[PDB]
Amino acid sequence: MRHYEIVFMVHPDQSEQVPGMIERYTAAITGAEGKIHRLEDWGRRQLAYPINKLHKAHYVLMNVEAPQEVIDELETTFRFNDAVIRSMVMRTKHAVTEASPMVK
Amino acid sequence: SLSTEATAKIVSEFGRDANDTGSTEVQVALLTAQINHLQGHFAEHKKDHHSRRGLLRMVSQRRKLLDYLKRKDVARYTQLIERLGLRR
Amino acid sequence: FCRFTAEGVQEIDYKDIATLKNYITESGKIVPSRITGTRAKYQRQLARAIKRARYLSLLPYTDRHQ
Amino acid sequence: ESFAQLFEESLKEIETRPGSIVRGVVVAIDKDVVLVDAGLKSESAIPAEQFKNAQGELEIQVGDEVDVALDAVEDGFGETLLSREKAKRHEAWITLEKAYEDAETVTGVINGKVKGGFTVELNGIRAFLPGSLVDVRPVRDTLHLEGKELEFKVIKLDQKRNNVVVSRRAVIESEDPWVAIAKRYPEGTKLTGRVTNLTDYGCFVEIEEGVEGLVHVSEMDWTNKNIHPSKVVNVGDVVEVMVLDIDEERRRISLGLKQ
Amino acid sequence: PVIKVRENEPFDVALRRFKRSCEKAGVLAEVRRREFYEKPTTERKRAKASAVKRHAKKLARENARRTRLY
Amino acid sequence: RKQVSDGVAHIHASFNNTIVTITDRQGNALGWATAGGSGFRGSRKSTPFAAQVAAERCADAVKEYGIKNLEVMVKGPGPGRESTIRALNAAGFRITNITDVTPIPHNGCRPPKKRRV
RNA sequence: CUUGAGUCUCGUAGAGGGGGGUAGAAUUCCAGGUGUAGCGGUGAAAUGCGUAGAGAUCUGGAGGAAUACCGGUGGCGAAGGCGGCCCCCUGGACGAAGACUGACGCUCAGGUGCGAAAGCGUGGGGAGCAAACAGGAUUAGAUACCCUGGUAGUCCACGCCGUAAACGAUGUCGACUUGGAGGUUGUGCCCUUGAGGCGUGGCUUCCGGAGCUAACGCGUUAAGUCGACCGCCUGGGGAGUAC
Repeated sequence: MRHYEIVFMVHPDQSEQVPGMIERYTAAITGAEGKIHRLEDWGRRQLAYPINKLHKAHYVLMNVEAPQEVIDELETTFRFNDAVIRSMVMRTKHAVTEASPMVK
Repeated sequence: SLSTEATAKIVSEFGRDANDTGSTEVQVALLTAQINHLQGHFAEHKKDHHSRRGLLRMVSQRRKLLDYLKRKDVARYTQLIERLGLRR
Repeated sequence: FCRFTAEGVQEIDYKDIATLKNYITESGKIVPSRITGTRAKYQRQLARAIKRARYLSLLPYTDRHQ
Repeated sequence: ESFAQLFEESLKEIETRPGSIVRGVVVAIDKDVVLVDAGLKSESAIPAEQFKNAQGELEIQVGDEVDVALDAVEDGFGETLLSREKAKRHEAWITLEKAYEDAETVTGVINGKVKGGFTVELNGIRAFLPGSLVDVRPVRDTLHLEGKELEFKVIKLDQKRNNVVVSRRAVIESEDPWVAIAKRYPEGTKLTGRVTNLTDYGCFVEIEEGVEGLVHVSEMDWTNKNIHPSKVVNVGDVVEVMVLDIDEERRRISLGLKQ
Repeated sequence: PVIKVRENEPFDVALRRFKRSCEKAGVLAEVRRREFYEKPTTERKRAKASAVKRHAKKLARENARRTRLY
Repeated sequence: RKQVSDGVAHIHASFNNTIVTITDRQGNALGWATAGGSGFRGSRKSTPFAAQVAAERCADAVKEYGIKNLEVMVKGPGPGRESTIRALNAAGFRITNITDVTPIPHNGCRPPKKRRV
């Protein structure tokens, strides 16, 4: 429908919970016949500046071709979920399946 | 704007050839649909003045087209206005 | 002497942090298109990318802040 | 007729833009201005200093032929960029010749490293090379008789920015500038750079593959303020300069010359 | 303009470096600019005026240069 | 008083008056001095010399703490900026870092109106 | 009938508009730590804040407003105007080829809408700034300029107001007439042999030719050469006032 690109940052103490969260997110996307073109756990990462007093955080990239309702839902979930510190759902023109420059 | 598929559909229905697209009637239909679509938007967003300008322009264009149709060929115009449900 | 014209990139990536780092100051500021000689079209894109990065804590807003 | 059209495409065919075709005949000499005519719209105001060879006196009388250079047209009145750069292409060709047989042989004599590589001079010109290139091993030409005769065996060349470090003695043995701007960095790496334009606050020596250096007015000499850089150095000349400072961000490498 | 004195570096040199850094930053200038409120109009005017001046310097002067002084 | 080897010098350099404050690395102020305090008033205290002497005074004040290493944080625009740090150096601390810490907003609050003189 | 006008296809750049989120810097205040006599301010002072612990400095919190750098005689918009980042809704512009419609066009008195800032109404909000006001200076006086404070207001919602040097002091639309140097945004070909080479469109900054102009100047974005429609002027004041 519309090709979004999502990057969310999880609190580093909840790093072991991340995979489950990712799975959940994927599931929702799948539900509305939404494809998920790339998905990249960047892992624990040093922040350029300390958001909410903490210096590292766990970054997950995820590209999705989904309807906007589901995106909205995801956003809502993120906002209420306290594990995820920041998110940045961000539209894109194409599917962009090729890997990110920091993974490579 | 009007989605491509929708536009195509509109063209097919009103246009005689379906490849035509520029038929007066077809154009009018296209305009009308757009106007209808924008009504919903403008109910929500009453202060969106700039956008409303475009809508107004479109309406004017439609009116002009209708007028043109009327002088040329009355029956067709009548048919069109029955189809679309334009009071005038 | 623009890099992005020669590379022929379609869009500048906020994730490509290293690249960004060449166009950012020691103090964190985005470097002018006079100095870098970046093309105008690309420059804006680059700036946007940098901003995005800053939001994601990939790049810093400034050297001092903590 | 089409005689002229054909003559035009003929004359297009029998010239090219760079200093390649040795065509300008020296048609007036006066100190300090040489002048040629390579089939261009006007005659060059040549310096005398693009034409004296290795000890200071002139070498070419009337009728003699060197190509110059091009791609720059009309600053008001006149035609060229200097033929001496011409010469650089010839030097490049000889350096390239190495590739064929994997060994360019001339003479290279390198006494010392301004910036970590002995300086080698070939014919009139002198070039700077990275520190390893001067010696094959750890021999070091400091114990060799000063300004000794070998050749140059190439160690390293930078391929964009022109720095070539060459192999003295041991005959038996046989975007782009700004990401990795850490090569000439570390505090004081001396460079050989041609100055370009002196902007009454500066001199703008800039050689190392698409960068910009200043050497502004404060150093330049051992007088501060009364100096006026046009009096004190040159126009278009390869000099002693080193970095003293790099910002890889606001591309201002701030070189010096008082060293 | 964060700086660290290198091992066996003179004080004066360090100071100079710091100064240079500051200059590069344009921190002082920035401060000066934000001392008082500039009306938008005024800001616009300065920018355009400055631009005009620059243009004048570039072209008219160049034209003058073509002709010799004595 | 507990002696401390390393600390910070905060140099608040205004247009009218320089204030030097030596503190520990954590934030807790050890001593301070000012150009206004050093026996300079109006025209005099808005000068580099004044700033320097303030700095000197400050240094003197934190003698008992036994401070060898010192990082400097320079704030605001003023004469007392280079001079002050020089003075500090003279007074005989190993100057470790020289930081600028001027508060630059990213266009935030409206400044006061421009003076008509 | 297709050259004007419009429709369709694919892209393009954009501070165009409306709505909802969020980020970081800085100011202010609150609470607490450290610390000690000044701070602040000016031409110079004083009022003012300070030993009831200010200023400085560090930690934590609150809240509002605006978005450094990018940033440009850059961009978009009918004009007014529009500037962090993200999403949702949405208007226009331009190019590339085709395909279609077939004069459907231009202008417009009345009419209708949009229309900076200040201002008004009701309800919120209120950090900073600041008409009014107060004090301190300056001064012959100082109902000002400068300083210290400071309330409407600025901010948001929904209404009204309908004006500005609302300016390019230049109505809109179309056609035609030598050139140069740029900027920006497409697009066709070319060995992109390289940041290039040769074109071709849109918008745009400066200089200047003919011509025009009282001169200043304008000059393919005309103030030139013409056509279509509208608006407006008829000495200064009285007056854009009175009724």
